[PDB]
Amino acid sequence: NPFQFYLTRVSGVKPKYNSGALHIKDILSPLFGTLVSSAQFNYCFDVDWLVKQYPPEFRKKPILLVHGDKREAKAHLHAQAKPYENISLCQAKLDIAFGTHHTKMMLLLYEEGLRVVIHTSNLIHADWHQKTQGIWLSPLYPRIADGTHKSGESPTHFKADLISYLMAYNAPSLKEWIDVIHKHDLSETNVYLIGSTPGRFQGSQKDNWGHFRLKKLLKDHASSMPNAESWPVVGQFSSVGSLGADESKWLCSEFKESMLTLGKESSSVPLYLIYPSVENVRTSLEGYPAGGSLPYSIQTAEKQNWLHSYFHKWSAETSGRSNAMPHIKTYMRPSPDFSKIAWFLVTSANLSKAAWGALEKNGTQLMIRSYELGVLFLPSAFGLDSFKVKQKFFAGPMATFPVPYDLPPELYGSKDRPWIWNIPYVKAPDTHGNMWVP
Ligand SMILES: O=C(O)CCC(=O)Nc1ccc(C(=O)O)c(C(=O)O)c1
Repeated sequence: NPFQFYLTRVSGVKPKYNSGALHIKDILSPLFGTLVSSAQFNYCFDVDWLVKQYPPEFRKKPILLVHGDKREAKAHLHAQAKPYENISLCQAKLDIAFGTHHTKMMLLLYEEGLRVVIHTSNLIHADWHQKTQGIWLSPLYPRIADGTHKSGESPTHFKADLISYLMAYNAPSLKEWIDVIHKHDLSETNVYLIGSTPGRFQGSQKDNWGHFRLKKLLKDHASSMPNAESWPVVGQFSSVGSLGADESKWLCSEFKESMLTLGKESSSVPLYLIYPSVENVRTSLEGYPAGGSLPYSIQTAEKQNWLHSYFHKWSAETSGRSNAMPHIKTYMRPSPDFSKIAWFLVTSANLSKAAWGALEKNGTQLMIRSYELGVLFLPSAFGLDSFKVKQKFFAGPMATFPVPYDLPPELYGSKDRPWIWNIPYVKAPDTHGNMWVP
């Protein structure tokens, strides 16, 4: 397959549903390269656990943890890492209120080259145990010979775009990794980088990040088709922000407008949002504790009950993962019969203005609060007009894209409710025999 899109291993499904999945130990294994140094970008870390996932022979190689923690949380992370003299830390600046360092990425420097891993899992045991998570694995990028002058750039501009993303941190530890990336050949990369960084972006910089970055890529590298108005938009996420008092405030006015862009020319497009119901969580492998990683608060939800009519259940029979609650985030553009897709995005970005950006200053400025990162699969980058949807995620022409959940998505039933993590559920027990009392 050309796509190199994987799911994490799930404990408790039959082996056929983990053949072709990846655990963090597989990613860090010497089979993937001889590790010299690594950078772990993430939100939450269990440092003792993390070091144990590296092969024993690699556990004292330098590790950089890139995080967004402040004050006591920052102190707690430093205390976690202090026993390991080989671990350095980089605090990503979050100068806009209510922002988060959400990006999940590994930079893996080998004797043999460099690998980039963009994924959706926190570096804690529970995120790799029984959840649905996504991974994109870059090729092994060879080093450019010293004295040779070449760009090492791909047709998707991934090298420059990744360096640009790292430059936004303004961090000395990441300038070192920028210099590493400069020295490597990333020309084989067939995905486009879509990042979010904190800031207020106008003019030439508006298209660099967030949903304007997506819009720019879809304008430049996808083509509209007849009946494009009938191709739905699907969004799938583990958290929802405050989107406003009705759909016209942000969801259907600027977010959906960017998502439905195709081609360069100048809406009743259906919008499907996939988010676990209470019943999805209750009957999941983890039970109600899976809801600890679905942090939709009642304070937010009661302000936007209009949103929940867009919500569809989590269902993933295609990958054996209906009971493995999603922490992956994906966005895609299927055909009206869900047999093809015009593009697919896997990302850290949830359904929030903080992640995707919101227009300010009379539409002239895009304000983003958080760091996010994902990769976009466009048919044009693979010599194709569209992707056929793979019928079984783990089954056997490799030019079909492995969508990890079922299509068409299924609307909530009248008795279903979105999972809301900070109210109790005491009507029916979960798969471990327990109720949920926050
Ligand atoms: O901020 C909001 O809009 C509501 C609270 C929230 O969403 N918190 C949160 C924090 C970290 C992660 C992560 O895993 O990095 C995630 C996630 O991705 O589920 C969610």
